[PDB]
Amino acid sequence: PWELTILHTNDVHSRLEQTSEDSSKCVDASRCMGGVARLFTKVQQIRRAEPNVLLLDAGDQYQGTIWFTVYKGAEVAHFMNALRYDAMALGNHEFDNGVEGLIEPLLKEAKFPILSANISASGPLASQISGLYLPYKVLPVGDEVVGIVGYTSKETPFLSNPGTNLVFEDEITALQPEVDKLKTLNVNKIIALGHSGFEMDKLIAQKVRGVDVVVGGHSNTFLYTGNPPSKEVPAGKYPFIVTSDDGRKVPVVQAYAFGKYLGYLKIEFDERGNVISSHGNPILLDSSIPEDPSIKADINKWRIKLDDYSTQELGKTIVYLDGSSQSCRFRECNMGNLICDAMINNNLRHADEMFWNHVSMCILNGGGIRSPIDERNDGTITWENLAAVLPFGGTFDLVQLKGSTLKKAFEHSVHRYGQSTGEFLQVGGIHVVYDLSRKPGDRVVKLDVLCTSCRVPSYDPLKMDEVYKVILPNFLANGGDGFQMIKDELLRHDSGDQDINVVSTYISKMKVIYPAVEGRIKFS
Amino acid sequence: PWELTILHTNDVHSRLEQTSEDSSKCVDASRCMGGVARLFTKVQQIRRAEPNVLLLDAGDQYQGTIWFTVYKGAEVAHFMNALRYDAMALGNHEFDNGVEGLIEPLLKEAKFPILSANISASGPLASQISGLYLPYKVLPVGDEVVGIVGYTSKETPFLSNPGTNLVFEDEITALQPEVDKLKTLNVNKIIALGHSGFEMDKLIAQKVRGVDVVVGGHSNTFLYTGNPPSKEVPAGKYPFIVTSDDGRKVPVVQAYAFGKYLGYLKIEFDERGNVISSHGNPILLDSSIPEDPSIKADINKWRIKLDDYSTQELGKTIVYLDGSSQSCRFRECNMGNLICDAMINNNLRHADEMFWNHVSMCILNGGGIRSPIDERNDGTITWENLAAVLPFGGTFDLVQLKGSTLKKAFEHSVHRYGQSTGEFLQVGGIHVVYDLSRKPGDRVVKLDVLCTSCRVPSYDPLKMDEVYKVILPNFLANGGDGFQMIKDELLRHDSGDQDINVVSTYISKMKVIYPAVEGRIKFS
Amino acid sequence: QVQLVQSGAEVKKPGDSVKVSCKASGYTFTTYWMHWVRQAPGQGLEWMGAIYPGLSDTTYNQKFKGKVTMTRDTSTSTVYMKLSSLRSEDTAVYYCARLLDYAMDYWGQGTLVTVSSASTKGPSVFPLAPSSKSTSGGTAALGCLVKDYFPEPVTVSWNSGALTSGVHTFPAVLQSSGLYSLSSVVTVPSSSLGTQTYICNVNHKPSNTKVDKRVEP
Amino acid sequence: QVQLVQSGAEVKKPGDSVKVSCKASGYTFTTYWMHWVRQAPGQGLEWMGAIYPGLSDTTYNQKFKGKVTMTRDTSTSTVYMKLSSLRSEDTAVYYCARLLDYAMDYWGQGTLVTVSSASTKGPSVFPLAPSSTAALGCLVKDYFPEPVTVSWNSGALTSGVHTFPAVLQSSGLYSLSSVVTVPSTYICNVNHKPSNTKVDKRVEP
Amino acid sequence: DIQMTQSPSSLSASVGDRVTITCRASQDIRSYLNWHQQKPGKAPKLLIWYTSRLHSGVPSRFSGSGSGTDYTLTISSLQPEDFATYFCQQGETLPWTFGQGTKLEIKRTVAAPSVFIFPPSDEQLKSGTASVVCLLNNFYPREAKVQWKVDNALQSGNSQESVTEQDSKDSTYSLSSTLTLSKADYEKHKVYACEVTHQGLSSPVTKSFNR
Amino acid sequence: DIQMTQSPSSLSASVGDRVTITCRASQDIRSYLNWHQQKPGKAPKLLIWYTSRLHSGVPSRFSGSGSGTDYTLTISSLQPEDFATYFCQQGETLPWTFGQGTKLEIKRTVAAPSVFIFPPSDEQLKSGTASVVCLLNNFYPREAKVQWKVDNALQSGNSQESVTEQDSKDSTYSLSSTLTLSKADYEKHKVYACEVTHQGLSSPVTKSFNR
Ligand SMILES: [Mg+2]
Ligand SMILES: [Mg+2]
Ligand SMILES: [Zn+2]
Ligand SMILES: [Zn+2]
Ligand SMILES: [Zn+2]
Ligand SMILES: [Zn+2]
Repeated sequence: PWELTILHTNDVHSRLEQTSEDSSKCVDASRCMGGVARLFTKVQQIRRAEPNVLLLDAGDQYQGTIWFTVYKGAEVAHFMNALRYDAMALGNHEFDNGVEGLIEPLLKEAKFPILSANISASGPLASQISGLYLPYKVLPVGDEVVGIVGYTSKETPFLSNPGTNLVFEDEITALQPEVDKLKTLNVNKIIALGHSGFEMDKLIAQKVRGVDVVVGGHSNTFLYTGNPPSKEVPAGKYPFIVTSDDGRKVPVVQAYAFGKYLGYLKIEFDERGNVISSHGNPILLDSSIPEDPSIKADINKWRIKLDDYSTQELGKTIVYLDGSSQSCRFRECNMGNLICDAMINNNLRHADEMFWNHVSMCILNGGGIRSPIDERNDGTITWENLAAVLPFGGTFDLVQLKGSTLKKAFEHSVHRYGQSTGEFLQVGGIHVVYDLSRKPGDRVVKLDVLCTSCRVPSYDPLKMDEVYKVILPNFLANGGDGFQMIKDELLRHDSGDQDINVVSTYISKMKVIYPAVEGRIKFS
Repeated sequence: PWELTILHTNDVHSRLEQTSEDSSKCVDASRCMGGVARLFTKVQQIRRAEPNVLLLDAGDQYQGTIWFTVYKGAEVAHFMNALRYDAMALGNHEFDNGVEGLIEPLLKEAKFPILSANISASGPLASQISGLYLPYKVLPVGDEVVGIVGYTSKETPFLSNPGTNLVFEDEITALQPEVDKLKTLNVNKIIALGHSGFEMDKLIAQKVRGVDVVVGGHSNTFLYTGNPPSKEVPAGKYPFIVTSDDGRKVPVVQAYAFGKYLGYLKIEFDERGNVISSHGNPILLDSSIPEDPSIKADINKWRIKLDDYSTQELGKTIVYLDGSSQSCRFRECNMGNLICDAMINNNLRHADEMFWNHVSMCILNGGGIRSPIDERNDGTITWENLAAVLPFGGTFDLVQLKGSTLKKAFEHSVHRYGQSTGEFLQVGGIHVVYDLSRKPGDRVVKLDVLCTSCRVPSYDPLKMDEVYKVILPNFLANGGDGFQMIKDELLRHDSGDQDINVVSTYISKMKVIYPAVEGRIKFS
Repeated sequence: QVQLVQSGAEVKKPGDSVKVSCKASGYTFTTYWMHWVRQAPGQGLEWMGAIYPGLSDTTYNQKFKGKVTMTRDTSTSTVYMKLSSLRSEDTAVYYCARLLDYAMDYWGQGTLVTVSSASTKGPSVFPLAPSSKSTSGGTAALGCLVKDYFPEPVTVSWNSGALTSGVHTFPAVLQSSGLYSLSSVVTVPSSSLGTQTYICNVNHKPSNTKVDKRVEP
Repeated sequence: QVQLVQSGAEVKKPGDSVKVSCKASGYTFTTYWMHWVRQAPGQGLEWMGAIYPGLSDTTYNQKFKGKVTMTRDTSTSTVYMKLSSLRSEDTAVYYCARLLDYAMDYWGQGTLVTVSSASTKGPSVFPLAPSSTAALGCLVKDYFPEPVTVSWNSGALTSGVHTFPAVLQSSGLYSLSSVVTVPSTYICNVNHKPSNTKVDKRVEP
Repeated sequence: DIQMTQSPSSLSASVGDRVTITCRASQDIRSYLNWHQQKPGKAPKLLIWYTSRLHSGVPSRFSGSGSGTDYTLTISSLQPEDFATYFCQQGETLPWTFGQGTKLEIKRTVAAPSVFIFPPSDEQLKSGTASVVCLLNNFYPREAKVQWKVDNALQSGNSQESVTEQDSKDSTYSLSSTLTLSKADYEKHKVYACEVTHQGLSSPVTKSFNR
Repeated sequence: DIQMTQSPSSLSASVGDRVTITCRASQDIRSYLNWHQQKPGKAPKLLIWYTSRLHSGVPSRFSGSGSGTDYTLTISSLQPEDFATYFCQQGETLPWTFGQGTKLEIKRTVAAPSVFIFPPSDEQLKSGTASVVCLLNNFYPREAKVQWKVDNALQSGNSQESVTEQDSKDSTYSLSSTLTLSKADYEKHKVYACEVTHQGLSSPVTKSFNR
């Protein structure tokens, strides 16, 4: 029996420096976790102990911190090369800076194969991108060979910027001919490494014949066999055993997100490449594991430029950006308008004749805005100034909500109005009118929303049974500030871009900003 | 007696190619006027006949056509050098592309002195701009010497972009010490060449002791002794004789605008440099004067790049830019919103602690929008597309109106509503509500305007006795489309930037535009 | 490191069978594919078939079906290729190649298979005499004519290896008789050729022929 | 073209007056200003005054008031500058400059005015003996006024030669040295034009 | 059977120049295009695999592009070691097919050939066979014509050309035409000439002898 | 009276280097700053007028900036003809004042001086005057101090140092320190030394003689 050790990471999201237990900025260094240097230590420890090791990434290394903002993918290429990853799969966030923002920094600098079988190219790009990403790759692991086939979320055109020259095919439909090609090459050990989510991983395991193990991402799924070592709640056992349509027991694995855990799976194979046994658990990268001094040296060397960028002028403001709690938690504030205008602009994705844009609405809780910005300091706006406004290192996510759920959210926004409570919503592409004399839960008297399936955008009343796409902070999607109706009634939720980054990009683009209080929220 | 021939131009406004009798694009070439080639012919004809000739420009060569849009001042430097101008006075539009847009193209390439005595510099600019523009200059004219002193309007910080580092001093206060310096240099013949308007020209002539002749601009004043040769109505005789406080008779001259006329004044001086006699008239540059083949060759050579720019993509639109008469003359259209958003953005001047911006309001007649733009042509917007929307070669001007006048304008906007008449107003920084069931002249039921003297811009009701700054097309300020209350009741009117140019700049800056119908205009 | 060693050049008659070996080193022999490509003079490169040694799974081109048979020996890490019923059209350079997934990364030196009805015979060395009056640019030329021999090769060295400058040994030309023929020339100054000795060392190992023909005017 | 030609170098005694001319060409003489700037050795440049020939309007520096007088002749286009009651402090190179507007664009070649109570006398040539590459020279001491022409071996020796500029001693008489470096017959041809002194001193160790 | 049409068939360039070789397939070979470099009398080495991916040890100057049916190989700044034969290959569907090839020849100044006629030896005539050798020593380019004139009459057969590859030192070609005739035919005629026509020579140089 | 403080007083640079000369006035001279170039034994030519405006014939490499009291002259890529003295001048209020100047010296490798001592001649003593000349033949840079040790005792106001301009070929200096004393004072002492302290010398060399 030939034993294989699969080491895997997914949805790292620029968390190169060590983080807190909640994956935010490190405060107490003695109880800090994750980091690319700590991972290097654990990977090197395993490699010394096990003879057959494979380090795999299931996408979403891109987007997360100031590292991605400044180095734009070069940090991912450099540190993944240093950790000696065996193969990577393309995720949605790898297309965040367009197709050119993937080809140049990552695809051309990475010293390992980057995979995806369900991405097809057309137009002038087809010849330029051909061969830069492979559908599969046969990896020699000592005396044996292991085939790795890749896949990317079919939803990337709505979550990132791949452009009009890339087509995202159905995973099971595109994977099977590539799995069959590995079978003709007499490869009896096949891993499906991709970025489409846990539900899709289970489908590939059940329907794609020939696949022996599925290593996924996207959904930040945490699987654990036994007692969890931290705050993460297991979604199932590690591995998650799927019974395929051909009869085989197929293990499915995921290693949460933000580089907190290193996935660890031990597969036993027979001479014919059939799974005898599969066992393991994600290793918690905690304080007990020391940071490698060589990698930490590079981290600190690169961190200098990041500190220089945070004090640099991104753009100017000719208006006082009113982010005071007395304004933003009581009425329409121009800071709330600016962030929501930034949120919509960031989610402008290549649309067909069906809509001007797939998403037009934005909601942001007042308690999310933590500081104003003064325009009298030459008009200057720096990353540091924006960090005071949005300090919790959250993201701006895309959700699908029924009209009724959104009406319930606006009713929650003013249920205990006049107490400076945080649930008060700031908007974008929404027109609300409240009557505070009315009973709580029946205070929204007008709620108009900007259309999507229209060539000329205009405001129309919100329909209670119709599903609407909204950009809102991660905190709200997770039921924060009492928005339980958001968490319990959302139809779809997707991991977005970093909060500070979204607003920094918008200000840089605009050069000079002048947001006004234009009457998006009205009273009586 | 020493006789001097003063040839002068003012407010040429990028009218390098020959124009129509109304200074718009040339259609019938047999009856076309102006042009830089035709001026060259007349200037060369005079120089061959008169021994003492001086070709002077009183500013505003900048802003006007596609020539300025593309060549950004290099065309002014090139053609003024070709025509061999003796001296130029700084105009307000010379600061349109900022202080760097003047220093680099014009100030550094011009082969003649550029003057202004009342512009003072501070900060880091002071050392960089020092000596690039002179307060005065002694020009040898054969056996004699003639001193030329310059001045620029104090209104430049509101009409253009001179920046934080320039101060426009009082003309009479700043000119007198510089005129006195020429007197110490034993210069007995002094010309005051500037860009401040006819009223200010008369003041300098009356109060600045030592000035023998005033050559002005800004106001596009047409002066003629006798029967006018074209459509221009004389404001006075040529020259306009001003009786100075010291007793002297001082001639004041202006040559209209757009290079239609070449100013021609003949002054007779005594040995002590006192004006014996002054006579002349502006020469109409019409079809009888042929275009110089050498200059026309350069014009046609450069016109190739202009035709290539008009078909180039300026930016993209993800929305249908609805400029149809059925929409723009009946309700709020997103094309009207876009133009008005462009109009305000163009007039964002350097402001102190007194306001976020000096102007916040915009009005645009529906009949001014002549074509929509389709977003299905890859999203592309070209100069040619914008030319179909705004084809009359007008400008977007700054006016001062009493609240009552503006209320009268909005009442005129819907006095005969439902007939697709072009007086219907599209807005920016204004919120209007009409009740069409009411009597004509009493149909405006709500009129809120965006503040200026506020750090956070918000909408407040329009006050009938308070004066407001508005950006509107030239056509409206001149009482067009029945807006006689605008013409008869405006408190201040200033010539602005070209219509296509204003919108071209905004689209280029934005990159991707998505204007919506956000409820600036409402009914019932 | 990664090396593929093939068997020596072979000469067969029409109808015979040839077995070409390919020894592998520096890699896991069983987990890689072994391909066979042939190159005929003025015909290009032609793919024949493949073998997966770790299973003995074979796949051949429809043109070569029943003509080619591929075998392996996991002991010595050797791959054998057999070609039954040989013809003059089968005269080509045969290569063995290693493949993992997409391409044939490493190739063997090549094995030349010569198919002709001709029998083994030694060459006839005739001197190409120079001329004192035929001074074509001062410097005159002289050589040796190696005529009628089978099979290839021949090794010609001037003055027992001492003379190498100006030497030009032409490639063999297959005559109408089915026997090979070539020329080996050298350019030397006129004045010195009357006093110097030029001996061409012609060797043909398949027939054990060694001729040291001295060129004289 | 534009040229300003000044009068030749002059030697005066303390209390005497000097008149320096400046001829103008290539421009309208009457419509331009004519300035006068001096340069003393180790004192820098000093502005004296100005004249506008087309009016004969003069302006002088308060330091030079009653000491300087500027005149003009529109016929020959010449400007004259007079300096009454001179002193050793007035020993400088005097320049005439053309001005229209802001600056003095064209300057004249310059006129040297040498003022000292000193009497004309011949120099004393003393040999600077070498000691057993070695250097040797000649010391030209106590002479008035400048200059002197020193050539080694009647012009034949030029390599390694270094003739130092004259130094005005406390006595009001000039003094300089002329050296030469040669590897271990040498005569210096000292010639002083203002007193007609020719000395051919031989250097011996 | 996918057909691989590679153009140009031969290319003359200098060290430092940009080289562009194109390969076209009869069917969409789904990016499965491999480029190989083959030096004379040596095994072909892999250059590029799956359109753009470089093989281990292949320099940065080599680059591959293409999609569907049309593919392209590029050498940015050509080097002396890069003068060899180049072949493209499809790995999409079996049987795998190769391109015709592209010979990369070093470009040099035009050189004229040195013609030398050799009569048959006295040892040769004894075996009843005669061979006349017309030499074309060190010349550029390869393009040349040999015309055998026996007693001022053109010959159809007899001649068999032997040409050499570009020399490692002077980068020149050499040719040898051998006119073979019997003992009876050789003794029949007296004047034996070979007419040589080349780019370098202004007029066709004729080298002759009398038996 | 406006005082014009120009820095540096002297500058050592090479052909192609950037040159920066600053001029500071005691009062705001309202942009009336003029720059002049003066070559040895020649009339000063105007370079720049009214802070930035170049004179006719002045190359593009020359540029002037400044405002108020602080002004600056810049030579982008220095040329051999640009080695001269540079003076600034204010034209705001009369009397017009000039700067001290900036000598532009050609940079070369550090060269140590060749020191030589000369006793007074027998013809010189007859006139009752004695002069001892100390030499410093062909050196670089200019920075050199000369001391006098008459019986191992320092001299204050007896010597006058005469220096020559940089030679057209080697670009080196030559110094002439002449210590003058009476015939009486010379006969009183016997040991006469000269100490040279130059940058190119590790240990300051002392040259002496005995009367
Ligand atoms: Mg299997
Ligand atoms: Mg006057
Ligand atoms: Zn994802
Ligand atoms: Zn993710
Ligand atoms: Zn104007
Ligand atoms: Zn104006």
